[PDB]
Amino acid sequence: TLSAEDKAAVERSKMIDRNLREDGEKAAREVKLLLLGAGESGKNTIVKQMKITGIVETHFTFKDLHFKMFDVGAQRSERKKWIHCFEGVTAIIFCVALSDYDLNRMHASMKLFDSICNNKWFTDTSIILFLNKKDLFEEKIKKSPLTICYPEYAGSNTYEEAAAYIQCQFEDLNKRKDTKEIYTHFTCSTDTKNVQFVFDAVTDVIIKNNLKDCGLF
Amino acid sequence: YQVITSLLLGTLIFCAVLGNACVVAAIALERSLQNVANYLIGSLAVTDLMVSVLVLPMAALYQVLNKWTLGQVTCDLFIALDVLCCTSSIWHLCAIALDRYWAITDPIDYVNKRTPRRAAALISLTWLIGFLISIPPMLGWPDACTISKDHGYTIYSTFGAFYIPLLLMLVLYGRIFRAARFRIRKKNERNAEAKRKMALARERKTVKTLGIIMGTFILCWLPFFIVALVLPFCESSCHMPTLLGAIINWLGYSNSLLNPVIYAYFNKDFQNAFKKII
Amino acid sequence: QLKMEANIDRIKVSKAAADLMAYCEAHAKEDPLLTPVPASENPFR
Amino acid sequence: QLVESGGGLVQPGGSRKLSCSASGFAFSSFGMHWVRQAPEKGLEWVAYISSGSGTIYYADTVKGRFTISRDDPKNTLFLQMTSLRSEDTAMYYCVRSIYYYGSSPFDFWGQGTTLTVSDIVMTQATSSVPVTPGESVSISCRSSKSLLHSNGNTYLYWFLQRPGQSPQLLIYRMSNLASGVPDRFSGSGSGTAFTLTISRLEAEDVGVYYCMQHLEYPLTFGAGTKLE
Amino acid sequence: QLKNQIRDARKACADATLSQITNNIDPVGRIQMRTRRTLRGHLAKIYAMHWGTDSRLLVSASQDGKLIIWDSYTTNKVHAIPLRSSWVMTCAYAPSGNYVACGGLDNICSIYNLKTREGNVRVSRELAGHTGYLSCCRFLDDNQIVTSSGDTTCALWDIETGQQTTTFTGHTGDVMSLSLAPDTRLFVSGACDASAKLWDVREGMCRQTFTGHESDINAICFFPNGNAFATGSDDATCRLFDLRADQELMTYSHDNIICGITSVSFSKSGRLLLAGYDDFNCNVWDALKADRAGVLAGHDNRVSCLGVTDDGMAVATGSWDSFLKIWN
Ligand SMILES: CC(C)CCC[C@@H](C)[C@H]1CC[C@H]2[C@@H]3CC=C4C[C@@H](O)CC[C@]4(C)[C@H]3CC[C@]12C
Ligand SMILES: CC(C)CCC[C@@H](C)[C@H]1CC[C@H]2[C@@H]3CC=C4C[C@@H](O)CC[C@]4(C)[C@H]3CC[C@]12C
Ligand SMILES: CC(C)CCC[C@@H](C)[C@H]1CC[C@H]2[C@@H]3CC=C4C[C@@H](O)CC[C@]4(C)[C@H]3CC[C@]12C
Ligand SMILES: CC(C)CCC[C@@H](C)[C@H]1CC[C@H]2[C@@H]3CC=C4C[C@@H](O)CC[C@]4(C)[C@H]3CC[C@]12C
Ligand SMILES: CC(C)CCC[C@@H](C)[C@H]1CC[C@H]2[C@@H]3CC=C4C[C@@H](O)CC[C@]4(C)[C@H]3CC[C@]12C
Ligand SMILES: CCCCCCCCCCCCCCCC(=O)O
Ligand SMILES: CNC[C@@H]1OCCc2ccsc21
Repeated sequence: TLSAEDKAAVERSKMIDRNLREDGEKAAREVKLLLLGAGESGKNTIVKQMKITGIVETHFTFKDLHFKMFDVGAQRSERKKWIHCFEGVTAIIFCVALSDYDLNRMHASMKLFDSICNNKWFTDTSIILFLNKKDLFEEKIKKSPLTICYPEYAGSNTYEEAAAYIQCQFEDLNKRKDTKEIYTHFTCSTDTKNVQFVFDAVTDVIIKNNLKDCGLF
Repeated sequence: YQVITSLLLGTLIFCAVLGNACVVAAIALERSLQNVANYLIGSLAVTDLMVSVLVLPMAALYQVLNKWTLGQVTCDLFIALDVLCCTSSIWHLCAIALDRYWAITDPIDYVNKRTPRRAAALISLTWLIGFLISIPPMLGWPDACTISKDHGYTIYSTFGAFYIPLLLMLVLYGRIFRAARFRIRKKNERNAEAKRKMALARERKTVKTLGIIMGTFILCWLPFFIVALVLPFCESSCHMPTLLGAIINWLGYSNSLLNPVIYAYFNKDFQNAFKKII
Repeated sequence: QLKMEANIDRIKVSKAAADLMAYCEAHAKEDPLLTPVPASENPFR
Repeated sequence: QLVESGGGLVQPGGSRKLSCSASGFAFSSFGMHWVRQAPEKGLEWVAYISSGSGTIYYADTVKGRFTISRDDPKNTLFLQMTSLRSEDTAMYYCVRSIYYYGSSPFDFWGQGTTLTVSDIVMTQATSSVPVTPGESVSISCRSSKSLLHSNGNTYLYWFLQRPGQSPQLLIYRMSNLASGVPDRFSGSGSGTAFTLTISRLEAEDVGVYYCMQHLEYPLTFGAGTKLE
Repeated sequence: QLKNQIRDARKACADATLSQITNNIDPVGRIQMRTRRTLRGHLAKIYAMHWGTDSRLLVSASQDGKLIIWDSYTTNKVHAIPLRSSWVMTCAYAPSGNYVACGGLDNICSIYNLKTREGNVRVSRELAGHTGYLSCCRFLDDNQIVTSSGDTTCALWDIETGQQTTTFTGHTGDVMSLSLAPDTRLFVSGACDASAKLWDVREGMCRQTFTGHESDINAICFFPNGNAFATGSDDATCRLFDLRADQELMTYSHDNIICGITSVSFSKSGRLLLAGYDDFNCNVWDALKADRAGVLAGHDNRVSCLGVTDDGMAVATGSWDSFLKIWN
């Protein structure tokens, strides 16, 4: 750095560093969420009401908070070979359809939930669980019993009992309750409800992380 | 007599310097400890280090010799440094409390608007308060060193250095206690029992942490500032022994040792960093 | 693919090891990491 | 492309703002120079402003009188000229220049605008060199100070100014050939003496060849050698 | 059935191990490389890096949405290219130095033009056609590039046309790494099915299949003479295969190494094999005797990429720590 144009190169490098720092500051103010769930789980309606060829990125703002939602379910490639890329996301959004007694498919969703929740990268990451398509589930339960999916289910064939049973089966899969929490929501047609639940869950996550940092949690 | 007291004071000063230097070095060695909260903690550690380097040795010398031998100019310099650095340390504690309150009650501000400029501004404010409280005695005021006994100035300095920060810390940490309590309280009976046990454990942790912080603050500083407030107004009858006065004064100074212990060595991130470095 | 992989001409392992050793020895002087390159011509010191 | 405007008749002791509208490239990334040329004399570097305007340099003969500034959003470069003397009369060019490892500064030159107010010394041996197409020609240059830097770069530049055209970079750092320059041109030399060799010269090579050093900030030029 | 024939032929040609033949040559000794340069400026985990053929410039891609081009000698940033998708998992540097490429969880491969007349790096072309994340990419010319993806296939692309001239198929799982031969007429790929295959670029079909790893092969590298390559997989061992012998020659493992390899590289002479680990350490191996010559312990999170200059002068090691260290 002792010649005329070896100093202009250093100035260019300093400008590049300035721009990189600015971009990094800009990107640290955006809440990053990972969206998971089977294809028939209703992720499409969830994304549509948020906004209203591999990874799909969705940006939406709710009450001064910028969310970035990464829909990774578009690619069939091996999951353990890229899931670590999403280490550090604020929360994971998991979509499940309560009408999944066709293929059961509820078993596959439960296996995926167990795999994701107890992953070593997501030890601290909380999960925002959405139990979608409750109306068709209410039609199905009248048509067919839940015993077709849960033979051990001894309760009555009603919305409340079956829905509570499904929620308990999903929340029982996390082996590290001391570290993370699961926020369960039965998705409603009203669009605002889902975004409000996501905002509430993320706000609680941030507050509890701060409380942990202060030593109060 | 002089030997034991000199050894004890030397040990105290050495431990203070070592701890504060370790905190400052750790904040610079590891990249995982560089953030706004850790910037505030490091600034507090630097202030405590400067206390231990500039104020504590002269005070210990005065105490062992039982008399001031460095003259009036050095006496004024020592008083100014002592007041400035102690006030800065107290207000650093206050600024850490304010930062924690904002982080715990305002998450949108935490995500969008929290930047290291916040830490810089808070440190600047703490040092500004210290300078404002330390200047008067050198401007608008030989065998012993003693701070001004003027009633107006003692009230001003005590209220600006301890009682105001004491009140603000109490208020802010009460609000933090309420917030933490609200967040904690917000064939399945086994899981309900487990949840209740976890919530009770977290509440006990909250109480223990707030107790440690506030109790260390109070035990270290409250006796000294109570004595400072009451003595000038009632010197005619408050003939307290020199032993008790020295014990109280060195309780005040000892906060420099305990501040790192509470804010860095008890911090999980800091101790993990220390293990990594060693 | 095994139909073609099974009919490939192969050599002895000893010959392969000898060839690797020969290449390593011939270009030994040309490896700055292997040899202690002096700071005069090292572009990073 | 760079288009300059602002020249014309000026009374002595006046002022004038020269502007260059830059289009077709990332103006914000390029450092910009002003290079002038008296009506019948060689090139003279005037001023330099870096990318982001962090660094500004001036010729000793213009410092204090000339001011250089940028308008990145509008991609316009300005030169404020005050207390203009008679010797300021010259065609003013705006020269593109980007500095990073392996770049080619001074690659693109503007068309210039005429103003009329009504140090490493580098010498070029010859003024005129008669020649006909197909011959091999060598242009020689010499510098008072060694242009070879500790890092190995010899900061010599060769520019060709065809009759009625603005200079175009031929060679940068004494060896490298600017993009679009025919392979006829090759540069060589060492230390304080350099040469430019043209093989199988064609009719388009007729012009004046200027040498320039970029070792130090004054950016001295040569007298210019003409081929005809 | 032919599996038995292949195994029989391999055991028939196996007479003496590489270790025994190499017992006659002296050991390398301690290799104490020290960090000469620390390239900092990435604000996220670095996932790949590549050297320029001039052995001075290098490109590193990270998941902060930027891949930077460094002047390794002075640590200056020549370029900083923003990415449309921040999930870049790989990067490459053209042999001519005119272009760079990258890809990731977006199944496309983006090629950038560094020598644009406009003074800024532009996306020369986006290559689409893979149905899985892009694991690796390597230029052959300024017009040809070979890429591998979690689609379980590799493909050769004609950048000018933008369509894949040849598609390489045969892997049973995600293809994680790829390495061109010195002459760029053959290349090898490592996949999550714990096998490596040698492909003929001209013919477009597999020549040989090498097995022996117990887990996904994360990294692969060609021996400098082009007649051997070294693989690094999750079973915490590197392995050296010979194309002509179609066999394993030597495995580079140690008891206290219990984590997988993410990168592999050779020194100019081929005597040293360097490999990055999830133990955020790079272990230098005496390629001929399997002894660990040294350790480049200077990273904190994980060594995800490393490469040796064509000059052989230095080795750079990127990491999830977000720093690149140049050792020499
Ligand atoms: C836990 C630590 C950090 C704080 C509590 C102990 C502190 C306050 C103790 C330890 C040693 C003590 C000193 C030891 C000796 C003497 C001499 C005596 O004539 C007056 C008190 C004085 C000067 C003591 C003051 C208080 C002191 C400094
Ligand atoms: C006061 C002087 C004269 C003598 C003692 C000085 C040093 C050794 C003292 C002062 C403050 C002390 C610390 C104060 C509080 C605690 C927390 C407790 O859970 C473990 C011990 C620990 C960490 C103490 C260790 C010893 C300590 C560092
Ligand atoms: C009066 C006595 C106690 C000396 C006090 C010296 C203090 C002010 C010194 C000691 C160590 C120093 C720090 C050491 C390293 C760095 C990292 C650098 O990127 C910014 C400055 C910073 C953060 C320094 C600030 C000043 C510092 C805190
Ligand atoms: C991320 C970038 C912006 C770093 C910002 C660091 C700022 C917020 C902090 C870190 C440590 C701080 C310093 C620590 C020590 C002292 C010594 C004191 O006598 C004056 C203030 C001063 C000098 C502080 C000023 C503010 C400071 C430099
Ligand atoms: C200067 C030195 C001597 C002062 C030391 C005072 C410290 C050690 C005292 C003051 C306040 C005390 C705390 C007050 C209240 C609680 C809550 C209780 O559920 C557990 C004990 C705990 C957490 C105490 C531990 C000891 C404590 C932190
Ligand atoms: C008695 C006075 C003690 C003062 C102690 C100050 C200790 C300062 C240590 C500075 C370490 C700097 C490490 C820089 C590492 C990096 O490159 O990020
Ligand atoms: C223990 N020394 C503290 C110092 O002693 C003089 C008065 C005063 C006011 C704030 S701090 C302080």
